[PDB]
Amino acid sequence: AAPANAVTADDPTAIALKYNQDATKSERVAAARPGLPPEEQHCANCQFMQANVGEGDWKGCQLFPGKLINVNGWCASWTLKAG
Ligand code: SF4
Repeated sequence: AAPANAVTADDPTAIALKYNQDATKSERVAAARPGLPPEEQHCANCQFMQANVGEGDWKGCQLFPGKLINVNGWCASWTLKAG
């Protein structure tokens, strides 16, 4: 059960960015974003994930202010995490 402020799939930013809460159900292979082989990409290894927002598997994303993503998710703005 998702948190009350989870990003929903038909949010227009979720549509534009092809966000999915489950990276295995995402377009990561198609997008081929640089930094890691596509099958390795998910929110937890993305620079925009906020480790200090949310709890557990439901964490912040700088691109979805006020909402929570799933650490196991993905979107087309996936960017290799610096830390
Ligand atoms: S920008 Fe990064 S943390 Fe935010 S939803 Fe996309 S892949 Fe996940």
